[PDB]
Amino acid sequence: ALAVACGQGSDLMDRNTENLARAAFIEYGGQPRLASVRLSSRHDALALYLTRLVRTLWKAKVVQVDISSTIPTSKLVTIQENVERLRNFLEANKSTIQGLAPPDIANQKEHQALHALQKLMESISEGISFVLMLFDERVSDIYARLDAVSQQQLKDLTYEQLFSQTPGKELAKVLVKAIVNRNIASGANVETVADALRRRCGSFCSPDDVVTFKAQEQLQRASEQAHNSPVLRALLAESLRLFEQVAGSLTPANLTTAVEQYISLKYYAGAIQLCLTVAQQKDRGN
Amino acid sequence: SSLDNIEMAYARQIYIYNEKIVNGHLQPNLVDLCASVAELDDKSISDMWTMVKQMTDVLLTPATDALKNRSSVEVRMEFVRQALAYLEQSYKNYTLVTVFGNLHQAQLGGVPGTYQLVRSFLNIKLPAPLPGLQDGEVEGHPVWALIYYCMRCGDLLAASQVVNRAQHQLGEFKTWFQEYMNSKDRRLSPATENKLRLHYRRALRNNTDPYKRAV
Repeated sequence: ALAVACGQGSDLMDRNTENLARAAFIEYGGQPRLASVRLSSRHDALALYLTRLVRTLWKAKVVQVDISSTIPTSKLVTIQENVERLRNFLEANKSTIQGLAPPDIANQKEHQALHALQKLMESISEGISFVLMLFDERVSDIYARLDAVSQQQLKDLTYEQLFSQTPGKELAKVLVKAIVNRNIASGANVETVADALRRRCGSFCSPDDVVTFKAQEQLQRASEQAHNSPVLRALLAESLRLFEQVAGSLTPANLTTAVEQYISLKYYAGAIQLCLTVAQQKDRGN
Repeated sequence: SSLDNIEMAYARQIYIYNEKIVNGHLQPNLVDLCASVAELDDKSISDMWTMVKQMTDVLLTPATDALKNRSSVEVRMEFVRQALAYLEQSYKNYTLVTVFGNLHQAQLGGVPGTYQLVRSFLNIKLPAPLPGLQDGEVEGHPVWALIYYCMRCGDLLAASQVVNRAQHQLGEFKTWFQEYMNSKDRRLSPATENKLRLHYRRALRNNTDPYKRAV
């Protein structure tokens, strides 16, 4: 019923059938009970459907090392669409489906269980979007300019780990921090790759990182335009504005790369002002 | 001495220009004699003389009255072209320093073609796609943005290349544009000029693609 309600079988009246399927999912889904709890058949059905949508992904490695993707991109798209249509179905019926809205111990764990599944769904969609973003770039190029531990972590990274384990999230945060670096070398567009990472895979990307990426953009593009005289004083001055904003949140690894570049461009006095500013914003109370 | 560094350098240049006329020599280019000092100052002044030279570098009628040259429609027309050529080239330098941090930096790697420069200019000034654009894209950028900033830089050829790769999408605009690039003085024939204006005025007076409106 859940599947039909989400449009499955419709690749073959159809609104009424899907509305009937919705009615069957609500009316006959059961309820949670004390036996440790026994969750409703409605919950197990949602878990069963979701699992079967990602069964080809879960235990599979993300990549195959000339690195490529284990799962074809076209398959990742359809899986994501199916997960999203399931999410859309739960949102449009948050008020009528038991357990979605907040509610005694039985209905409590029913709400917690259903909530956890929905958080996994959005994490699945974010994870898939991240993999698609990754292979839109030149991963082999990114994979080359990488440390061994992170190459090994990426070698045996599964979709399960990407979706549900901190190391996948931490590694994802490293890869995004690396792809933008490379994107700046190609230099097609920084602010487009920004809004790409900002929204779709939000909750895994950080807005303090994109402003940093915007700063490293002008820095590298100030090294690109380095031969020009009057164009840099606008690039380096605007890079400095971007750095000082995220001063209370710059990593020592980035702050160094910034100062290293400033010295190449004889921007001595400016680089000193950034480090002084980063200091005060890490310890405002002095 | 009551003369500042800049003023003094100009005086020396005006002494030369006088020494030349006092000894009957060739009348040298005064505008060049003044820009020689400008380079010793910030580019605020150099870019001025660049405009002065290009605005005065018009074919004149030697030994003709001043008022006559400036009233003649002949000369008044070339002024507009010399200015447009300055605004286009001036903007083209803005597009370089926007992509590369320094003019020198752009030169060492080589000034790219006006088309690839403009494309590498759209990447920055519009990173995300505006939802109101029309007529699709061309190699990853809206077709009308490319046409505008190419015309703005003054490379009509680069703009026409963009049109050639979107023949199906742009409709009848191809035969109209190809006439604009051919006809001199940046003007179309009254008949064809009438055909496009009425079309734009008909249902495109307010279009969601500003670049389309501009072109």
